[PDB]
Amino acid sequence: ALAVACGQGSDLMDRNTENLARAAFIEYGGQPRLASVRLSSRHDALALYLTRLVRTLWKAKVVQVDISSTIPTSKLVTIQENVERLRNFLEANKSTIQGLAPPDIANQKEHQALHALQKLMESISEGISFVLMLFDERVSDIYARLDAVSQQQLKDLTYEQLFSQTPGKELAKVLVKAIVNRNIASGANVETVADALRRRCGSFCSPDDVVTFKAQEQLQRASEQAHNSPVLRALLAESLRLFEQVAGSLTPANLTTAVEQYISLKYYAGAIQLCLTVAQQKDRGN
Amino acid sequence: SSLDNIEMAYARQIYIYNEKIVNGHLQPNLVDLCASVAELDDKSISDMWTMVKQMTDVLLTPATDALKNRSSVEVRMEFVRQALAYLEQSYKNYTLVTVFGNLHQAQLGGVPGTYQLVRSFLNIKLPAPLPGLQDGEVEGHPVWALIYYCMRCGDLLAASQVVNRAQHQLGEFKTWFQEYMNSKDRRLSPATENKLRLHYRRALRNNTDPYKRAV
Repeated sequence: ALAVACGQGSDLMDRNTENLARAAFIEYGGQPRLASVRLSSRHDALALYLTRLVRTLWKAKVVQVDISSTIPTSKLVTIQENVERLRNFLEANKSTIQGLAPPDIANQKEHQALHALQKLMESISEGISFVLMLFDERVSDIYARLDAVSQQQLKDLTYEQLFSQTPGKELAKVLVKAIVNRNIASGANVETVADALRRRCGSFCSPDDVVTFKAQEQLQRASEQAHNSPVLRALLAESLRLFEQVAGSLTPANLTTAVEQYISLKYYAGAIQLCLTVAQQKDRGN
Repeated sequence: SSLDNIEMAYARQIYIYNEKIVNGHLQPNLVDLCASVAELDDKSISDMWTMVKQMTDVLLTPATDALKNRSSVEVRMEFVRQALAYLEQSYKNYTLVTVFGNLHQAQLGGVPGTYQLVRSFLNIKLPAPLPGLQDGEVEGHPVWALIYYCMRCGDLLAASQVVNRAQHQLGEFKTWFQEYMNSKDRRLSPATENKLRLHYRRALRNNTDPYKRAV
């Protein structure tokens, strides 16, 4: 019923059938009970459907090392669409489906269980979007300019780990921090790759990182335009504005790369002002 | 001495220009004699003389009255072209320093073609796609943005290349544009000029693609 309600079988009246399927999912889904709890058949059905949508992904490695993707991109798209249509179905019926809205111990764990599944769904969609973003770039190029531990972590990274384990999230945060670096070398567009990472895979990307990426953009593009005289004083001055904003949140690894570049461009006095500013914003109370 | 560094350098240049006329020599280019000092100052002044030279570098009628040259429609027309050529080239330098941090930096790697420069200019000034654009894209950028900033830089050829790769999408605009690039003085024939204006005025007076409106 859940599947039909989400449009499955419709690749073959159809609104009424899907509305009937919705009615069957609500009316006959059961309820949670004390036996440790026994969750409703409605919950197990949602878990069963979701699992079967990602069964080809879960235990599979993300990549195959000339690195490529284990799962074809076209398959990742359809899986994501199916997960999203399931999410859309739960949102449009948050008020009528038991357990979605907040509610005694039985209905409590029913709400917690259903909530956890929905958080996994959005994490699945974010994870898939991240993999698609990754292979839109030149991963082999990114994979080359990488440390061994992170190459090994990426070698045996599964979709399960990407979706549900901190190391996948931490590694994802490293890869995004690396792809933008490379994107700046190609230099097609920084602010487009920004809004790409900002929204779709939000909750895994950080807005303090994109402003940093915007700063490293002008820095590298100030090294690109380095031969020009009057164009840099606008690039380096605007890079400095971007750095000082995220001063209370710059990593020592980035702050160094910034100062290293400033010295190449004889921007001595400016680089000193950034480090002084980063200091005060890490310890405002002095 | 009551003369500042800049003023003094100009005086020396005006002494030369006088020494030349006092000894009957060739009348040298005064505008060049003044820009020689400008380079010793910030580019605020150099870019001025660049405009002065290009605005005065018009074919004149030697030994003709001043008022006559400036009233003649002949000369008044070339002024507009010399200015447009300055605004286009001036903007083209803005597009370089926007992509590369320094003019020198752009030169060492080589000034790219006006088309690839403009494309590498759209990447920055519009990173995300505006939802109101029309007529699709061309190699990853809206077709009308490319046409505008190419015309703005003054490379009509680069703009026409963009049109050639979107023949199906742009409709009848191809035969109209190809006439604009051919006809001199940046003007179309009254008949064809009438055909496009009425079309734009008909249902495109307010279009969601500003670049389309501009072109």
